[PDB]
Order: sequence, then structure tokens, then C-alpha cells
Amino acid sequence: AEAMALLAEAERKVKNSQSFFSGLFGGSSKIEEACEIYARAANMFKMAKNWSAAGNAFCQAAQLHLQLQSKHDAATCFVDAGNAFKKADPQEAINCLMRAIEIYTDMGRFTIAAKHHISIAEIYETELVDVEKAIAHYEQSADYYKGEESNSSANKCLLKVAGYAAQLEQYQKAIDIYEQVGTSAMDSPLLKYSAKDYFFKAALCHFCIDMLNAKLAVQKYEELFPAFSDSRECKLMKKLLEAHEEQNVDSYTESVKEYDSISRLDQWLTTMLLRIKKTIQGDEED
Amino acid sequence: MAGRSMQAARCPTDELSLSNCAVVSEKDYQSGQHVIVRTSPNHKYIFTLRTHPSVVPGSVAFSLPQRKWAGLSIGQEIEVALYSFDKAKQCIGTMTIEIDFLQKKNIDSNPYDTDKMAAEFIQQFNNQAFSVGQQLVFSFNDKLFGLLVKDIEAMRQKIEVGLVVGNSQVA
Repeated sequence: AEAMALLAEAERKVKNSQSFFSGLFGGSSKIEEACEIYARAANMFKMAKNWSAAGNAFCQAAQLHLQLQSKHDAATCFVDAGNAFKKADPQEAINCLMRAIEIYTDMGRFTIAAKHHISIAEIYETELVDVEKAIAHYEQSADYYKGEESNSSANKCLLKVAGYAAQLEQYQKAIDIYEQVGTSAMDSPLLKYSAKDYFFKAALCHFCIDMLNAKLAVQKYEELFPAFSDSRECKLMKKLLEAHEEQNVDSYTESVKEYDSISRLDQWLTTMLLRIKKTIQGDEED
Repeated sequence: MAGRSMQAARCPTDELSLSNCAVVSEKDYQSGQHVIVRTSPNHKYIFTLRTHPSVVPGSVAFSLPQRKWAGLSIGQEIEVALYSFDKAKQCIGTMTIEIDFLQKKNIDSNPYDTDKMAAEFIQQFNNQAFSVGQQLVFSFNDKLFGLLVKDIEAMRQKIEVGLVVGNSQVA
């Protein structure tokens, strides 16, 4: 029941046997027992809430597992290590996670590789706050999902990608994503309903737009006045496009106030709306 | 005097942009001298200079209001030449000005005493050039406004461009 002791025995058995120890056969049989040791250690380290210790312990058990020839259950250990570091004081987490994917990827387990990949960028954005490396992951991950026939998940990821791409300034690179995720959302009459927001975003994102890129994305849109859901998408957009093309930072800022009534603006929208709000002012003042 | 070549720039701070003065470098002109901008063979304007350690030698900085008036762009070439007014027949004794709120997003119903305005107007725009139809900005009590000279009288004839002095009344 002594973690420190286990961590020691594990060492005394994790070494290619030779001479009187090796006997006739051996190898993987020992290193595996060692892995079980470090695992038990990390287990009680997490029992005593030492987490950090538990994490590094799992790191040892995992690294050892690789030295045995068993990438599968190994990578799973790397995962455990990540869950430990994450709910711990060190920052390691990220590392372990990367070391996990390299396995699931090389092994061919892209399904799970993407399952974790999204959690990866999710941490590289909620923790390290490094969106530049988060988007890269949300994207490479969505590629895998979209490959596993799994359209729904692929779209979840794409939504993440585009969503944070507009915050980083990548507006056009965002509208493209919204267009694609929009044309690939109508093939499912179980998503048509939400296809609105997509057009709303793609039309809001402006790469210093000067013409009707948005007026064109709003016209491509098929609104059904008797299909009231659309009241939270185009109807507003048109009024904003006019308030933009007419250098009026009042009609736009008034429409954002009104629409903010029938439909609560979320963080994202707010930030972008203000960005477009200033593209008008600077144009009134040129 | 022969008129040299310069380059239109942007106003340094937000104080000189409220004085309706062409900010220049000390290595070129001196604060107090008047000049005449020359863009095209048919476009002539008159501004007031005001040096500042932020100006780059070989360029004159103008404020947005002045740009929309003299039709100047940021990065264009223009000719600047010294200009001396005729205080013997061009002095401004009475200049009507169309005042409104500059920053639209900053308009209230509170009443503003004109007497205090015309007082802080000359105390800041003394010894400067003002043309009929010129667009600038006024700062009364840390509040920005949008002026617009409509008529100018001598100290009573009607002139196109004059020079505001100390004993200059403003309406």
C-alpha cells in the first residue's frame, strides 16, 4: 500500500533480464508487471489527492508499456495521465494528450484519435488559451470525423473552427466554413431548422467586405415568412446590410438593440456586431 | 516663399486636431506662420501652422475635418507656400459660425452659454485663418462640436478669408 515502495519495485523489475534472471525466456512478461505497479501507485497517489504524483506515475507506467510492444492500452494510459494532470496542479496534460494521439493515429484508431483531438484543442483554448493551435486541431479532427461518415460530429468541430476563426479575425476563412457546413446540413431535414444561424454568421463575417458578399449569402437563403424560425437570421441581416451600405451607425446599432429583443445576442455575435459597428463609423469619418 | 513640396500626413494628438491647424515640423516652419496648400492648378486653400516634435521633416499633418474640406488624402503630394494676411483689410470683426455636435453620439439637451463659448473660441483660435465654408471642430468644456464658417466681415465688408484676432466677435 506504499506508493514509494511500488515505484521502487517497479524499477527493480523494469529492466531487460540477463544471466540467472533471464533463465530460458522472458521480456514483456516483466515490464508488464512493472506497468501494473506504477498504475497501482498512481492510483493511491490520486487516493491521497497528490494528483501531480499520480500523473507522473501514469507517465512512467505508459512509457514502460511502450517498451513492451502494446501501443493500444498504452495510449489509454497516456489518456489517464492527461485526466490526472488536467484535474491537478501541473500543466503537463497537453503533452500526454499529444503523446496519446500519435499512437491512436499511427495505430489507425482515427475514431478515438478525433474523439480526443477535440478535447485537445478544447484544452489548448480553455487552458493555454492558444487558439492558433486549437483551430488547427479542431480542423484536423473534423477531417477525421467527416471521414468516419460521422457528419454530425464533423459539423460540431467545424462550428468550433469557424466560430473561433472569426474571433481571431479570420472572417472570410470563416464564411467559407459556414457555407460548406450549410450546404452539408440541408441533406438532413433534421438540421434544416438550425441552418439559419449558419447563413447569419457567414453573412455577418466580413473580410472588410465592401459589396454584397453578405447580401448574396442572405439572398441565397430561403426564408419562409410563414416559417417563423427564420425571424432569427435574415430579416435582421437585411436591415444591417442597409445600415452598413448607408454609413449609418445608428440604424445598425438600433437594429442590434431591437433584434437583441426578439433574440438574445450571445458573446460571439456581440463581439462581431461591434466590429461591424466600427467599420461604419470609420467610414463616416473618412 | 517659392513654395516647397510636402506630403500629407495624419494629425499627431487629439489637441491639435481641435485647433484646426496644420501641424508641421520645427525643422521646416514655425508656429504662427500662415501657408497656402496647393493640390491642383485650380485648388487653393489657407491653413495655420503649429509645430510639434511628432511631425516628420518634409510633411504636413492634417485632421480628418480638414481632409473632408480641402479634399486632402493621406499620402498625396502638395505644395506649401508662406502666406501673409493683410491686417489692413482682412481682419475678422464679426464671423458667423454654424455650430453643431461633432461626435453625433454625444448630443444632449443641456443649454450652453454662448458668451462663454465666444470667449474660449478667441482664446484658442486667436491669430488664425478661417475661410467661408471651412469645416473644423470646437472643444467647449471637454465637449467636441462641429463648426462651419458661413459669413465673415472685416473690422463692414464681406471677405472670403480672414484672420481672427483678439478683438474678434463671434456669433
